[PDB]
Amino acid sequence: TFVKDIKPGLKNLNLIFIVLETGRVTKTKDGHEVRTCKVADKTGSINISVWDDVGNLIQPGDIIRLTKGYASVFKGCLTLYTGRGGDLQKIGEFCMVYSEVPNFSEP
Amino acid sequence: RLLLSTSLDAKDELEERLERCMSIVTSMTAGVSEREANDALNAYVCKGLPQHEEICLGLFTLILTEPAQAQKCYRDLALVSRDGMNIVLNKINQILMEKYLKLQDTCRTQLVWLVRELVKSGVLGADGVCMTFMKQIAGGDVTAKNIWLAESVLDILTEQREWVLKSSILIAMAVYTYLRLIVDHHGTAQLQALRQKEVDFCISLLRERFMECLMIGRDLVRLLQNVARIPEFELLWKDIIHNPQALSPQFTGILQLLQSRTSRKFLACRLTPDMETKLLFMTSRVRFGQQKRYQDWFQRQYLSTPDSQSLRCDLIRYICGVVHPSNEVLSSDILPRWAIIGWLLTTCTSNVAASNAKLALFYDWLFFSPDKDSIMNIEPAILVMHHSMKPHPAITATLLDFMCRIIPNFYPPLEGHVRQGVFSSLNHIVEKRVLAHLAPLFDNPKLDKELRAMLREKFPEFC
Amino acid sequence: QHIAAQQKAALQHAHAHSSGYFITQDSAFGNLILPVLPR
Amino acid sequence: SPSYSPTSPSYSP
Repeated sequence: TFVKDIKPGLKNLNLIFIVLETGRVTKTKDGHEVRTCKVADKTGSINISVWDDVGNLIQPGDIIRLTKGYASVFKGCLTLYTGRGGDLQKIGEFCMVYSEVPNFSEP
Repeated sequence: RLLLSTSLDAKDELEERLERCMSIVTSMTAGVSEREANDALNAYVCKGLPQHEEICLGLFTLILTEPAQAQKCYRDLALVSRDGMNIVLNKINQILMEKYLKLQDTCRTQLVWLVRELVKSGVLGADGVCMTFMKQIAGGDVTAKNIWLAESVLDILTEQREWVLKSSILIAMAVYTYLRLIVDHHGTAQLQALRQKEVDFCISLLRERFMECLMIGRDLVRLLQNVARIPEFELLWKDIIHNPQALSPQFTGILQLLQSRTSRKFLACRLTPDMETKLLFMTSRVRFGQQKRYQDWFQRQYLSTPDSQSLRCDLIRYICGVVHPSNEVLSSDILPRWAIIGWLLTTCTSNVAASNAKLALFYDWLFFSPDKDSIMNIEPAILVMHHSMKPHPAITATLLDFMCRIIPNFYPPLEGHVRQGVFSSLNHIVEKRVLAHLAPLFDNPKLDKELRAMLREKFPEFC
Repeated sequence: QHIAAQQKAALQHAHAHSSGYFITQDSAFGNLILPVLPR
Repeated sequence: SPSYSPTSPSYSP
């Protein structure tokens, strides 16, 4: 189970990721705040789309797994998406070890 | 629902067990009169053991649900419990120390009412419930609801002081915890009256149960020194000086207390389970280097209050006294404790906080005993001195100066014991060579002249 | 003589903050506060 | 359980 293998068109996803970082307020379109957050591990790093509702009450460390997802791209940066059948579900908390060195968001 | 949460919160299997308990206890009652209800309830209980446990947990949750239903279901539980609900009390302890972070206020009040009922009725094992509920009080915090809960449990304990008297260890636990609360609490007239009540109760316990207070440990004196301005403690100390046998005939004097040891229960009990579990996870899973994120999170979330400075000293005492890792894990490349001690020390942003933390560190050093004590109380210290020589000389110099100057200042009638403990610790470092040679550190070139001079003067053996 | 004013301010701060018996004793490196047991 | 023979009925609660 690696972060690297989040591809478009995948089914029956059971992947595990940890939101160690916090999303930052930013403007998109006019009226909507589609926040974005990035996480990293020993395998790789990937961005996670954060909606306003989740982004207001989010605190770091939560563990969530998606099913029937479909990968998306946002201005050349890969971004996970949920909807039209997809659904999220929290599992646990704090039982992880991270590695922030392999992050691909650097210049 | 019962516990506050949202959609994103994980589906708690314990809470689902509670929901199934709600289903069976309510649907079986069906709003019929209590007679046939308890008849059928006893039948279902006596069918088997797991259903008996399920009925008991359903009654327990109903006690946390609604007042009239709490009364009726507590009646039914006392009527139908087979084993006296001891394992039910065990599950009460687990649910308490695990789910207290999410417990609703009305459920909290009804659980306090249940605790008072159990204590008044004298149900066996209530001491465990009392001491685990006591453990959840967070030190160095001023939240109104937590203070109200502390006052309520204090009222419960005061009305049932005889139940404390028949519970020997609970006397020591309660008096130590209330002393910690006393040094924590001050500021308002209501807190002043609360202070008066707590100090009166603690003085009464200490006089009436001096022999039982003997096994608390040296940290009792540590609590005493911060609350010595009150004339009651001064009077008690003078009475001890004039005739220690007067307050207890078997209590020969302060020699036994000084030579004694502090048990891990007192140091451990002031912390909530979450912090202790986080520290265990850090010392068991986190490798050297990642410690910054977790500790910064804990600091910003909690350790950001005026009283957090003394809470740092409390955490230092908890790490020193309770955390005793194995040598096998020591040999591995797991996160050394020197980094933990360094982070704890560098966060003291005031001179008084640093003084308190250093006194906490040196408290065990006063009366070292190799046979009954582990080297874990001084290995982080020597590791900090060896590792902080190059990057952070200031911390090393400050700690060395404080530990050199505390020797005559602490107590000249007992300064010989301080020197004896320091010599024992040095001999313990020599016999178990954590470092190849102690010679370079004693006469380090970048340390000041007077420190090395007095180190040579006091201990010619290590020269 | 700023040392006298600094010592007076230190005594004021110690009396305002220390809720227990304390001794203010000068040290060569500049340390002034060191808690000990009651007399 | 010395008061009950091993070949006696077991009282399952």
